[PDB]
Amino acid sequence: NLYFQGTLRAAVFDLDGVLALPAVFGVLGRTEEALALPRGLLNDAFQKGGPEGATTRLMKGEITLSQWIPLMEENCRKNFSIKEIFDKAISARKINRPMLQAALMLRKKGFTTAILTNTWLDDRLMCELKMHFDFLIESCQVGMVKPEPQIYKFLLDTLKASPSEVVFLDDIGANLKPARDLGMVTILVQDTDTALKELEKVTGIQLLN
Ligand SMILES: O=C(O)c1cccc(-c2nc(-c3ccc(Cl)c(Cl)c3)c(-c3ccccc3)o2)c1
Ligand SMILES: [Mg+2]
Repeated sequence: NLYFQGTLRAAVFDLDGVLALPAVFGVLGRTEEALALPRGLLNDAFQKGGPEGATTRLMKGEITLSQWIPLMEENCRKNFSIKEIFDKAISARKINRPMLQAALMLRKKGFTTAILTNTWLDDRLMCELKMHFDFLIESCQVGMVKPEPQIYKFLLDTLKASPSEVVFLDDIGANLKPARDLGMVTILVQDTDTALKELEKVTGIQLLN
């Protein structure tokens, strides 16, 4: 193909909500329910400030987990423990086995695979995943966060791939928008079985049955 490579050759997976469960937003919704807080209250506090908010600064590696905790508690006030809510949920994270198996099968079939995720520095599971993927890109290690355009350029430069050769799976639609704009294939992971059927369709690799 002189001009354009439309056959997929790389598969990029988000971590929380895709390769590992649960994602934080569900965590917070179920916490609102359990504590009888107004719905969306914790998820609003979590995202307060947008690109300048405490959570983006944590994902970018600008601040550490210990610095973030009292900022999140302040956002909540703007008697539960943020430290406990997050430590309990993070301790209970589990690999999404059907998703991991699909990633391994794509790699066996010659795909370059990568993890691209927003994550945090804990100043107080990844080793396993690392050996089974070609690349691991963590927001707080590179100093960039999804959905900033930059980190998608970094991903493509790391893969040495054009956007049309890449399929990207994420639980968050905002994170797929820049990839879809660049011409990547995108899959929104709301339910793992539907996402795998869609991944089978676009790659032509059997992943189900
Ligand atoms: O989907 C995204 O792009 C996204 C964006 C911003 C934050 C996060 C985010 N996820 C987590 C997270 C992942 C798994 C678990 Cl089980 C939990 Cl409890 C949290 C934390 C996070 C934020 C502050 C402290 C620790 C983690 O931050 C994820
Ligand atoms: Mg996610």
